[PDB]
Parts: sequence; structure tokens; C-alpha cells
Amino acid sequence: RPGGDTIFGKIIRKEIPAKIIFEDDRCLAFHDISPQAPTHFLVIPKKHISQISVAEDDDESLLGHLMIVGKKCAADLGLNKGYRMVVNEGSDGGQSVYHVHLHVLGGRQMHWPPG
Amino acid sequence: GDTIFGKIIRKEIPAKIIFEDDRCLAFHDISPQAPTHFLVIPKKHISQISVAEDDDESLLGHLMIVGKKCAADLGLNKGYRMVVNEGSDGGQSVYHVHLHVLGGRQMHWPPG
Ligand SMILES: Nc1nc2c(ncn2[C@@H]2O[C@H](COC(=O)NCCc3ccccc3)[C@@H](O)[C@H]2O)c(=O)[nH]1
Repeated sequence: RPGGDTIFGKIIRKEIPAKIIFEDDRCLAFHDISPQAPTHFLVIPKKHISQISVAEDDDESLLGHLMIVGKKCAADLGLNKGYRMVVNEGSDGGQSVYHVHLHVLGGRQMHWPPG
Repeated sequence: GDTIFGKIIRKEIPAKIIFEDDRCLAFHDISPQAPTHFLVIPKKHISQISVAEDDDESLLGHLMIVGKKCAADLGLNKGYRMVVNEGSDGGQSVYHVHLHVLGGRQMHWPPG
């Protein structure tokens, strides 16, 4: 099945519900079920890539598309004071779902360091 | 408006450069928040991710591919975290788009 069978692949295929913000042929933006900020959503490719460390050179445009969609959705959600985008890789990065995803967090002051 | 990152791109002040090509520069952060903490920045002066244009898509993805390749070269085989800050709530420190890459320790949740 296209997108794989991680939770995110299931969400892509509408097999598990999610609160969807934006969708096109390349990606899907939807709210995180365990938000860490007043607004916290995810932007994921529909193509299954397990983690950023194995992304191909030819995935550049797709990965950049995640960030463009991320910043457009943030504007559409009224995050006028800004926001933080996060990609987690592997264990030290805190990755728990092995389908590439961009976190977008806003609606509060984010602190430094970023975890 | 020029920034300190523009001076670093122009080699006017020193930085510990990891990698460079015709469109981006990777270098260690001067105030590292992890045992390995570097930045990947485009040479094009995009002030902040919120003003990036659609035609910048592949350039932004290039920052992430360069970042993941540099992370591997720096031996971050247990993982790492990539961060882009926007605006005051995002804690953006320099108004030149930059991708943070942090590893060498457990990164925690929430990410700030
Ligand atoms: N909408 C939605 N979101 C989901 C779902 N299942 C997971 N997520 C989110 O995916 C994200 C995956 O993030 C990371 O892999 N690492 C973050 C640390 C982290 C690690 C572990 C847990 C929560 C958070 C998390 O924010 C989850 O809350 C779901 O069914 N629906």
C-alpha cells in the first residue's frame, strides 16, 4: 500500500483519522495528537522515506516542499509571532515514527536549546 | 540588511567551515547546544523561512540533504535534530535562513 504501514502511511490513505490542514499530491499537513505547543502540526511526504538520513539526492524538492507547505500552513493558522520547525533523526534525535516528518510548533515562546 | 552570516559567507570573519558548494555553506555554531552543533545556510539571503518563495523549494531541500550528509561525515550515527526557527516565538537569532543540526547527545522533547 502506498505510503507504508506506519501510522503516517495509514493517515495518508485515510485509514486512520487525522485533523488535516492541507493536502496536495506530494505531502499532507495535519495536527499532532500530542501537541507540545498551542499549535503543533506535522508535514509529511506521501512518498514513504523512513528517515532523513536515507533521503535521496533527488528528494531535495520534496523535502523543501515540506518546509514551504509548513510555513504556508503556519501563516494560515495565524502564527504571526513565529514558530519552530523540527526534523528528528533516529534515536538521539527523538524519532519515534519512521516516516519522514516536519514538526511545526508555535503559539508560545519556544526556548533554547531546542531539546 | 546584512547579517553576521553574510560576513561568514563572504569570508570576512572566521568560522569553522564543514562544507561549501555554490549555493550553501555549513559551519559549526559558535554557541553550540550539543557536542555537535552546526548550521547549514543558503548563500542567497532569504531573511526567514516565512518569506521563502516557491522557487526556493529545492534550495531549502538542498540545505537538509547537505545537513544530513555533513551529520554522517561528523559521525552522528545515533541520530540528530534539524531545526529552523522563525520569528520571535521561534527564537530566530539571525535574520538569514539557517538550518540547525544538533547531535552527539540525547535530544529531548519538547524541542524547546
Ligand atoms: N495526528 C497524529 N499524530 C501522531 C499519531 N501518532 C503519533 N503522532 C505524532 O507523531 C510525532 C512523531 O514524532 C517523533 O517521532 N518524535 C517526537 C517525540 C515523540 C515520540 C513519541 C511520541 C510523541 C512524541 C509525535 O509528535 C506524535 O504525537 C497519530 O495517530 N495521529
